[PDB]
Amino acid sequence: NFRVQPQDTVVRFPNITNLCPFSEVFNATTFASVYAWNRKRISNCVAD
Amino acid sequence: PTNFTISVTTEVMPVSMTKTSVDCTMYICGDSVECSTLLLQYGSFCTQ
Ligand SMILES: *[C@@H]1O[C@H](CO)[C@@H](O[C@@H]2O[C@H](CO)[C@@H](O)[C@H](O)[C@H]2NC(C)=O)[C@H](O)[C@H]1NC(C)=O
Ligand SMILES: *[C@@H]1O[C@H](CO)[C@@H](O)[C@H](O)[C@H]1NC(C)=O
Repeated sequence: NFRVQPQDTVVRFPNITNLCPFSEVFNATTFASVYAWNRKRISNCVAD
Repeated sequence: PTNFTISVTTEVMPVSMTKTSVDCTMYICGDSVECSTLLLQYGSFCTQ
């Protein structure tokens, strides 16, 4: 069947201006115990 | 018999059905070139 090759590339991501808190979750001063493990919500950030 | 009836009746007979053709690469793989590359091991079946 008649094929049409793509010519351009369209990238559409939501516009985010903030980096993800890597230092907050990887370089935190204290970590929780495993029985009381802490869960942190991650939103509106760029996962570089 | 002393009389007769001239009877016209219908008989419906199928003769042909729909002629169809299948493009294997568009069905199995669509427009992705990775699936088209992987489909090269199955070309004989599609020719069949
Ligand atoms: C994680 O946090 C510690 C503590 O703040 C950081 O260690 C400091 O690093 C700076 C920059 O190199 C030094 O000037 C300080 O002396 C260090 N100690 C303290 C007690 O502040 C560490 O760099 C952090 N890591 C990341 C990736 O952010
Ligand atoms: C045969 O039947 C027809 C009607 O179908 C009628 O008009 C005719 O008179 C009949 N003939 C006879 C009884 O010989």
